[PDB]
Amino acid sequence: EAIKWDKAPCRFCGTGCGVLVGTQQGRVVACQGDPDAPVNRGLNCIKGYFLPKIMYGKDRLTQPLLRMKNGKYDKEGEFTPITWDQAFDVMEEKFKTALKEKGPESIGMFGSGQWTIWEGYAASKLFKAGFRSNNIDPNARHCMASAVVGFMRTFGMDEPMGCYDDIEQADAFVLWGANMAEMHPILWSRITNRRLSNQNVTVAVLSTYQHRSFELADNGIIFTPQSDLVILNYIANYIIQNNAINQDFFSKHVNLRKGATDIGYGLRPTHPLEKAAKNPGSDASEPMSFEDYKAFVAEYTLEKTAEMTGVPKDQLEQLAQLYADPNKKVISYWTMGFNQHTRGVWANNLVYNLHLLTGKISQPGCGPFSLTGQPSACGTAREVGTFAHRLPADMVVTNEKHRDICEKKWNIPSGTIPAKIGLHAVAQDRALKDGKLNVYWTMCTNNMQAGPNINEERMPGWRDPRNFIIVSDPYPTVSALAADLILPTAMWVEKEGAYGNAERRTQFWRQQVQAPGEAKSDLWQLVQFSRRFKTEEVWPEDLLAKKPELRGKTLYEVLYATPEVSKFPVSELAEDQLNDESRELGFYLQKGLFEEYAWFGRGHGHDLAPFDDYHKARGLRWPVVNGKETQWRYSEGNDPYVKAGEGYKFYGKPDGKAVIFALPFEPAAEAPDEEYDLWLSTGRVLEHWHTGSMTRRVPELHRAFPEAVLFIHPLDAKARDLRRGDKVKVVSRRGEVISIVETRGRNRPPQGLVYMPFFDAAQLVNKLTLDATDPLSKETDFKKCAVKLEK
Ligand SMILES: Nc1nc2c(c(=O)[nH]1)N[C@H]1C(S)=C(S)[C@@H](COP(=O)(O)OP(=O)(O)OC[C@H]3O[C@@H](n4cnc5c(=O)[nH]c(N)nc54)[C@H](O)[C@@H]3O)O[C@H]1N2
Ligand SMILES: Nc1nc2c(c(=O)[nH]1)N[C@H]1C(S)=C(S)[C@@H](COP(=O)(O)OP(=O)(O)OC[C@H]3O[C@@H](n4cnc5c(=O)[nH]c(N)nc54)[C@H](O)[C@@H]3O)O[C@H]1N2
Ligand code: SF4
Ligand SMILES: [Mo+6]
Repeated sequence: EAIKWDKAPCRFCGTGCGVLVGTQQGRVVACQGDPDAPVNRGLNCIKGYFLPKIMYGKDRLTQPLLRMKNGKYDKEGEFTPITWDQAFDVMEEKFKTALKEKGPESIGMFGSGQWTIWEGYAASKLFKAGFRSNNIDPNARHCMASAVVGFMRTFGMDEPMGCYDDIEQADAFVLWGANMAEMHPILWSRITNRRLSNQNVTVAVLSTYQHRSFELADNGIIFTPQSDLVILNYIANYIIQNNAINQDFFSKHVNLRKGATDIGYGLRPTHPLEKAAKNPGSDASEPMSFEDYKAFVAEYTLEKTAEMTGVPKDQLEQLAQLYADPNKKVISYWTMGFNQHTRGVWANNLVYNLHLLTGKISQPGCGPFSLTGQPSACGTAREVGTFAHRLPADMVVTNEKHRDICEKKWNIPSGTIPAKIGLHAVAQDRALKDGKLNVYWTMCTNNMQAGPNINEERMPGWRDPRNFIIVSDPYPTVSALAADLILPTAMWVEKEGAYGNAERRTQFWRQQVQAPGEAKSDLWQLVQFSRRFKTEEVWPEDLLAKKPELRGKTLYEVLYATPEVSKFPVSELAEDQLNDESRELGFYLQKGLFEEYAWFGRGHGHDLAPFDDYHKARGLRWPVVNGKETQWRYSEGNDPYVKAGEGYKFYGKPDGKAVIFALPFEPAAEAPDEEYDLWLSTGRVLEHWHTGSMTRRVPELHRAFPEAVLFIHPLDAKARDLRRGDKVKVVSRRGEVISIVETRGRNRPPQGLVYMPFFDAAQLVNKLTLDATDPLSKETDFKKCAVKLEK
């Protein structure tokens, strides 16, 4: 009857604040900053604050709903309650018919950086090892794919080599389009402490519009969309021009390559920009001489930079001067500005160069730090490998040796994991539209609302009668309402969980409460489904002839209830500890999966701690080796994978050196023209998360920001007969929405640029956006398209 408090990471942004959750009488009634979490040390943003309301939204789903018409499934039918048994019958039949008629390629899953590590792992096994389809792709394809491809190109291993502790040791902070004041508030406040308490510290904030992070900027810069590539190249030039190359670091630790150019925009091949492409979608590169490079960036003159970006010459020099100064510990930060960008991989590589020329990396207070938006985009989506090309621990389906390790460990026949790359996020949109993808299960995502260009591909595809759409969600979203089967899902602290944040910190949480009705977690869903299939129904005969001891076995027995996954008995759980899945299946399912999964990366640079260690700690940052977590990767002393006297080893590349890539500016896919005269950028707002399905179900979050507005410059409204408060129609070549004029909000765009958040389900901004992606990462450029306003 006293409140019970236990740790969990925050359900929201990638900062990964530690939280103490208070339960009483089967409800979460209180939630506070965990004092002893090193991330936030008790601090909290308004979203973390309202965590106890997110589960008690008004219309939680409690029951599977199928579209039905006199007693049977119908695409045009009315959502009607059916049992779990019946929901799996229909799913069983749908998957089994697709496998029969077009095979594994006609079946797909759309997963999430909001999945629990084990949910991600289970899903991958189901799809890759069970059904033999790589058509599993996440959330995170809209988000971190560009930073990930960037890491792989520059370092050969994923994820940052610094940590949040760099904040209170930095001399200078450069945010490359990150609105950290709103999207990483706990980081911001820590930066704010650093800045405000120390006069020799500088803060540069570059953005496409003025926002709340400008408040703390010594060097506040507004540039033109895409022009960051110019600035990035310019600073590199400046460093050379000013003899600021750290020679010693440069000599032992860097290679130079030139990247392939004129790569298109990851649109349908029929599209003008694809036909016009020279090297469409190529990530190819060749070794490059130093003077080749020096000539390359010499094109990027202070004068040209100023023109191409609209930013004052002296401000560009103040900025490049921070990188060049040999005594300035610098942190570089970026988020979707760099990542949701048609040359975002290039962006990523381009910013690394800056750090790599100057030797500013893998040291306390000093490093390039790719921020992550989602709570477990890193720990789940990226580390487990819930992508179409992926296997655990940075491994690729494309590599026969990688396939071998996984097939051997999982104890499935040789050759069962498929070698062909599956369909990425936007490609799944395109395949659905085409009737090529006929069975499609979405989990822990709101893609009808979050994915780009709704009208053109996704809505017609989802609604196509050749297709069967399944969504698992705690709430009836835009996505759920567009589906054919809705599966009611356990959320956050209604299950045992694990999330991995932006600084490689893995954080566990015990189950504290129980889901309403018959809501089950994604882990239950996936694992109970696996029992509906026999090996002979998913694997070809001559795969079975390699291990005939698996004939007549279900994907359940084969992927989840193996002696290995089930080593761990329920007696290991505390007597009064909730764990619906494990208590049902009679073994500690989360740990067995975790311990089989951790195996891949242990001893290969990705080391996860013993399962049970995370249940004690307020998280651990990997590699965790002999009890000891890693704060800085790739530097001697800090990382146990660097030998004595090496100084720096980037052991992700065969030869241990990081790679600088010379890459040009290329223009955004769609810029303003005569008709569509304004830039449109999109993103978030402090008080809302993503599509708002959770935060809008919080009375007071809704009351702080009830509707999406359109942030517009006074004179752009003036010139259009639009006044603050006016109803306004925003129109692109792809669709339209009706919003409200805001000339005096927190975001003040320069003239010519309009900005709009996507949380509001009545104002679907992704009816406007262009599904052009970085052709290398396949990440959609949500930040940049052309638009017009009518009254
Ligand atoms: N309150 C809140 N916080 C969140 C979330 C949320 O929903 N709500 N979601 C989380 C997730 S998953 C994500 S991915 C993040 C996103 O976090 P951010 O990327 O920080 O925020 P957004 O609102 O998505 O991005 C708008 C920013 O894009 C920049 N931008 C636009 N065009 C360009 C360009 O050409 N170049 C560059 N360099 N920058 C550009 C603008 O400067 C602006 O700063 O937020 C995370 N945290
Ligand atoms: N225009 C535009 N579009 C964008 C972006 C942008 O800046 N501009 N940002 C992109 C980025 S960075 C991201 S990360 C994506 C995010 O896009 P999404 O991840 O699709 O959006 P969310 O609202 O996070 O979706 C999470 C869903 O899961 C439900 N849910 C909560 N807990 C659980 C659970 O345990 N299980 C299940 N099954 N469901 C659960 C919530 O109700 C919610 O419907 O959006 C991308 N789309
Ligand atoms: S900063 Fe992020 S992790 Fe911390 S409380 Fe806010 S939303 Fe949650
Ligand atoms: Mo994101």
